[PDB]
Amino acid sequence: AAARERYARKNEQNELERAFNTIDSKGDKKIDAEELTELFLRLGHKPKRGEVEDMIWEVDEDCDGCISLLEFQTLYTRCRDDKTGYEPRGLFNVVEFVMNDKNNQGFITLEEAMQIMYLRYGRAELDMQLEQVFGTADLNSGKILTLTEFLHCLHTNQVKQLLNRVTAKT
Amino acid sequence: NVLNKQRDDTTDASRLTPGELSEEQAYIQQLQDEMKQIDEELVEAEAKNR
Amino acid sequence: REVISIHIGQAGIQVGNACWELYCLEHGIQPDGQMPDAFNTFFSETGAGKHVPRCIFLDLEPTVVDEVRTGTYRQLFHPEQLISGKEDAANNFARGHYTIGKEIVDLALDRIRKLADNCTGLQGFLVFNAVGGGTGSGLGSLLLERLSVDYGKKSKLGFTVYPSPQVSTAVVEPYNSVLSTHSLLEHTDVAVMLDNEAIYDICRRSLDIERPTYTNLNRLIAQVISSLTASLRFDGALNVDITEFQTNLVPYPRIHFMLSSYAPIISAEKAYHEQLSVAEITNAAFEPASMMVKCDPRHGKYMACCLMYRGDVVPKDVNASVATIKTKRTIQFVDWCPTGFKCGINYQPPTVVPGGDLAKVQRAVCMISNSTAIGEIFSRLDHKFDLMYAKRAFVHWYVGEGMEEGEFSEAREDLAALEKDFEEVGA
Amino acid sequence: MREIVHIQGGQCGNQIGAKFWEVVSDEHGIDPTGTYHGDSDLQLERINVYFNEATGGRYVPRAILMDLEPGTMDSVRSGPYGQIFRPDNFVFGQTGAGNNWAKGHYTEGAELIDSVLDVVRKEAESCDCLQGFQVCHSLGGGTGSGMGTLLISKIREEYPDRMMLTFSVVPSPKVSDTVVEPYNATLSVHQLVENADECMVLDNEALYDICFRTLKLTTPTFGDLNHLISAVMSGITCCLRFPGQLNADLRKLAVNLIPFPRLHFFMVGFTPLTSRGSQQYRALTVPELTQQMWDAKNMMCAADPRHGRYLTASALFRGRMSTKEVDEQMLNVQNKNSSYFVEWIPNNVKSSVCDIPPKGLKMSATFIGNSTAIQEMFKRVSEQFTAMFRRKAFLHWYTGEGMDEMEFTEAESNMNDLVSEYQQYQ
Ligand SMILES: Nc1nc2c(ncn2[C@@H]2O[C@H](COP(=O)(O)OP(=O)(O)OP(=O)(O)O)[C@@H](O)[C@H]2O)c(=O)[nH]1
Ligand SMILES: Nc1nc2c(ncn2[C@@H]2O[C@H](COP(=O)(O)OP(=O)(O)O)[C@@H](O)[C@H]2O)c(=O)[nH]1
Repeated sequence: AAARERYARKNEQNELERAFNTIDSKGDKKIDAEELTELFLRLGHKPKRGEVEDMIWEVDEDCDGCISLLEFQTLYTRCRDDKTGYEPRGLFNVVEFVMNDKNNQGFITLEEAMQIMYLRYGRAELDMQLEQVFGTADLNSGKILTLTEFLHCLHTNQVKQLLNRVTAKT
Repeated sequence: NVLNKQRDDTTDASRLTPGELSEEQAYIQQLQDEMKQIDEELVEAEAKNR
Repeated sequence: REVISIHIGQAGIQVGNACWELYCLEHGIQPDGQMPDAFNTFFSETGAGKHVPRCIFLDLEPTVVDEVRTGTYRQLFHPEQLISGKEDAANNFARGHYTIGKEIVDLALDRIRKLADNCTGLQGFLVFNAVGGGTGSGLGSLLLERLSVDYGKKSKLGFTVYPSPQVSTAVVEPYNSVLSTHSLLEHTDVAVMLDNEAIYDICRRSLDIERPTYTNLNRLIAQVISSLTASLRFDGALNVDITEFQTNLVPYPRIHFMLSSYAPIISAEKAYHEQLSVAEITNAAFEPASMMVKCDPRHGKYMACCLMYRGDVVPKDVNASVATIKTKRTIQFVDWCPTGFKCGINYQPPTVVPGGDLAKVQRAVCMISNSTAIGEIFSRLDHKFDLMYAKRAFVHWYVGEGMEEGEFSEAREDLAALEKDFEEVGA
Repeated sequence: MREIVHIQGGQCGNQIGAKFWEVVSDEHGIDPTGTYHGDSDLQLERINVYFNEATGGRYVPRAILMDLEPGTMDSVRSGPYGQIFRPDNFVFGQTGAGNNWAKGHYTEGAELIDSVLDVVRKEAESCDCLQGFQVCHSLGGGTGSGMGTLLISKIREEYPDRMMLTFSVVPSPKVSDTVVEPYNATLSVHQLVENADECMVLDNEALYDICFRTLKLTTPTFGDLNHLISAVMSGITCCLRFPGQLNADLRKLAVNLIPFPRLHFFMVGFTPLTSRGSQQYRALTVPELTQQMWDAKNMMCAADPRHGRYLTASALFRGRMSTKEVDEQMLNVQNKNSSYFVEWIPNNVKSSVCDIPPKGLKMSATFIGNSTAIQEMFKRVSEQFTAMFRRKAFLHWYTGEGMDEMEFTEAESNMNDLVSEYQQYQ
């Protein structure tokens, strides 16, 4: 399963660099909380009162305040190989959306490419993150991807084993 | 005289019949909505703590 | 908690005269109404030291009411409570239900309302009537109709006197009993039968009174009611309320007819030479020689039974005694019910009134059971009611009052349908 | 330190708890007026588990009385040690259930348990580190079964990570007071299997036979039965109140005694229990205590463990004793009667010792055995319930109040799978 990931990284690196510059609006290397709202407006989604502060808080862990391109690759790699890490993914999603965008409204079938790269998974597992069907396409935006990803992560996180454990029968 | 007596009793009986309280049922409905909102608000916060 | 007791008819308010007599002699109140907190269920307190009973005597004939107005208890009863009409229904169900009833029951209702308003934790009502007459039958059913639409959820303990099979005083009483049961069926929540020949046989054999009048009959009825409300008035080792009988004894919303009995009804001399304990009175409550309705539960099958115990009674032996009854095979319970008993023990013994013929007994049992032998009595009534109805005897009086032939046939088939209902639950 | 609040429901619960607080207060030296008069420092150091100093030596019990009739509450404040409870803790309805489990669980419960929960919440936050909750109730009544049942469900939703005991008497066909006992039992147990942490099965038959043969009493009123039950309940918590050589808290016993999460119904016994004719002729040794402890007739439930096998068993000993005798006695009683113990668990008996006996005795014991014979009781009530339900007798007060048909079918199904999983694990 390594080949999918290595090949994906080999190509997405150049897309990522421009994705970074494009998210920046001041022509610098630092991504301020101010820029994030502008990006969401471009996607067509609205943040909540404290969302941006959490978004900036969780990603940065080598200094405090604004974020830097170095933090951004660290985040990218950790989140990408995060899978069984139970780790934060608040600002990973917005950047992955922007990089996986080339239509400037969202993406349709490319979710599957995202999915296969993360895992082969299943058609039923696809019916989990969203309701896309193989034959039909849809229109999509920023609103419907971030919310569903965020909810899925909350749904997996909740389930744990207390008296939900099940042992082989006698 | 007896007809007037009977008529008053009917008017009293019609007055007594329970009538739906609009100004109060809507309050109950609004209270349940805020209750349900706080439940979903609570589950996200518990997720954050873990 | 409070319960109010209403009395309708000649037999009704005579029964009340024995009950309130027993009550004041139990709680130490003179007939004038003053003591020389458990009395709160029946007496309300004026606040000037005077206690007034929660009851309304009402009937259509002023004779039986006005000896009460001038007996010893002239000052115990509030005047408005003792309602009285001007002319009698005269053993005519229709006359009490449509002609004369329609003027008097509305006065009783706007009275009974402020008795309930003075109460706080009203447990229910309990009514006294004899179905053989016109007042107790006619406006009694009319009063129960209007009581059901007013309260509904509150218990209505009907202690009714059914006509005896063979010993009877009136001749149109078969008509009155069938038409009255037609409405007593779907209104009374818990209806207890009290025949007259059975009480006659108890006073003849047990009390060894060979010349009994109505006084002794009413006396022992008050004793059963006292034994049934002691659990509400006083504290015991295992108590029940009046809402307990609604659930624990009637399996279906139309089978509510209970056989009552009491033990020990013993004269002043047998008690001196005889022994009282819990096991023998648990036995004596079941034998048909001590029942208050001429029927035989040996012919029927029990659904559920109830057992009031009064006096110095511990709970270990009431359990052992009821166990011995179940292991015997003379009486059997319904297949659907594995457990068929509802027991209860209370600390206070039954008090005695001077002038009565009940001895001072150390312990007593009041049994209230439900069975299918009650189906035989209702069928026995149908034979002689249908006997005369076909030839249209005595129908002209009721139909002249304003009724028709329709209600006889439709009431007849309703109680006939009840016969089939009793037979199918017994199987 | 660790604190347990007490909750008594219904008439049976209220009277059981009244004798409980009397016996406990005597152990700690508090007079009926609520002041301290003890001598040893060991009594003053551990009264925070069950009491709160109010003002000037006033120790009030940490208890909550709850029912639907005024007669029980008045009967509590009348008797001695009736003036020690705080009057605010008398959460109290007025109308009554009438042995109708629906009225105790749907009709009258909706207006009382909120008030009960306020007092219970106040008693939980009044202490620092809860050990658990202690509920005494019945299974055949209405106001003890339904009222206490819904209370247990709501409490487990609020404080889930805390222990919970339910001391419950169950009905049996020979001692049959109410008529609808099976309807109440099977639905009540259906809630206990998914809410209570562990339950202690009691019944009145065993209590009657203990007072017949062992105690040899002539007139055993309910005061003596409640006296017996109180000694057992004090025994389960002596470890929290007194130091010893081998302490065992509530959590320690539950995690050690319950091998599977749904199988948490226990059988109880108590030792010593001796009549006044033989209280002089006996000795006080650990083996003498052990045989009278494991006796079949001495179980405080009418379910003979010798009809089945023991899964786990526990012993709580009180008094100055030698731990070698404790351990060797458990080993011997397991080796001779080897077939009566389950096989795929070695050393099925956990034992603990506390150094303070009950007042008036040199040495006592308390047995808590989780056997597999308990399925007899579930079948004994299940068939009676199915017998009644297949003709809908007594159903209109159930279906007319809010239950449907599927609830009784759910009760049978849960009943049937529990007796089936008891049968597998045995
Ligand atoms: N057990 C008992 N029954 C009585 C007593 N007095 C009258 N009865 C019964 O009452 C029946 C007739 O009804 P009554 O109460 O006397 O008269 P009523 O019901 O008011 O009807 P009317 O005569 O029309 O006023 C008779 O069959 C008697 O059996 C009594 O003191 N004790
Ligand atoms: N140990 C004991 N059990 C009792 C006492 N009073 C009643 N019971 C039991 O309670 C059961 C009836 O329950 P009930 O008292 O009506 O419960 P409640 O109405 O919910 O409070 C019977 O099976 C009795 O065995 C008592 O004082 N002591």
